[PDB]
Amino acid sequence: AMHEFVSGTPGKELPQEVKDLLPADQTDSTPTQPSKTEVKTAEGTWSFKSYDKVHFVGTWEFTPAPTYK
Repeated sequence: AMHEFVSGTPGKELPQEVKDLLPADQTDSTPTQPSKTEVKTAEGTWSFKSYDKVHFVGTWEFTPAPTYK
């Protein structure tokens, strides 16, 4: 079983901090969870949504950093 990640936020590509969480392949199913489900970047927060199914595709969503006005 192999894992892959995708962004579920329109127009936002995955950052390296998310790609660094990709699990290893499972040897010859239930997905391996990422080590953490929230990643902070300079621009905001990425949150793991879920896997959909062997290839497991894990969707991450982005929330921009809050602005103060």
